[PDB]
Amino acid sequence: MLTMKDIIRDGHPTLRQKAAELELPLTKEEKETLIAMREFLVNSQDEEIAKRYGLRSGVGLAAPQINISKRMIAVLIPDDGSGKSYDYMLVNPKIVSHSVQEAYLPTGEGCLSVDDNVAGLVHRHNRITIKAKDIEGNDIQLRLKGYPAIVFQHEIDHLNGVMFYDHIDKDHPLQPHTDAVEVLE
Ligand SMILES: CC(C)(C)[C@H](NC(=O)Nc1cc(F)cc(F)c1)C(=O)N(CC(=O)NO)CC1CCCC1
Ligand SMILES: [Zn+2]
Repeated sequence: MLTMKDIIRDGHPTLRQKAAELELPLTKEEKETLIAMREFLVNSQDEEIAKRYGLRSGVGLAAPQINISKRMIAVLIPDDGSGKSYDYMLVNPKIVSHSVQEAYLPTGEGCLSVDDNVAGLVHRHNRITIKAKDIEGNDIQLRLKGYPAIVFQHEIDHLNGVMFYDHIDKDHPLQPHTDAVEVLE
């Protein structure tokens, strides 16, 4: 069972490396890791389990965050009230196209690997198309917009050694870009 102790902290060199492509099929150990990454997210969203093991409520996790430099991610976003929810374990995900229009969370972002809040807007693409493999090596193509697009971009960034605060404007951290969509949390 993964917990907060498995999550490495900002400053750990693995978080700044470029994660390696997975060869398909995955090994059993790689499947188990990816399943446990999702299970961490499932556990973190269960009120009682999260309380018992001191878990922060997570919507995404990238393998580098548990010190595994491999291009795998898990995303678990519960129903936003519209019936849309996102439960994906992705292997070698890649943004193949995106909107020019940007989007941002109004209060900025945070990260399982970052202890202290960092104020400032993180502009990402409002719309993205991702190609990836699933855990069994089958093909997945996702068309994403708004909040889930932001989450997936955040996770893919981890695979390239990019941290959310890298995107914050030092002088004008709270100024939205022209025509950027404010995305409701
Ligand atoms: C850093 C943390 C606060 C744990 C964040 N969770 C989060 O925002 N959860 C959340 C918010 C809600 F409004 C309702 C709800 F059910 C859960 C998160 O998991 N991540 C994932 C991460 O660390 N990926 O590497 C950070 C998010 C900030 C923007 C996208 C991902
Ligand atoms: Zn993160």
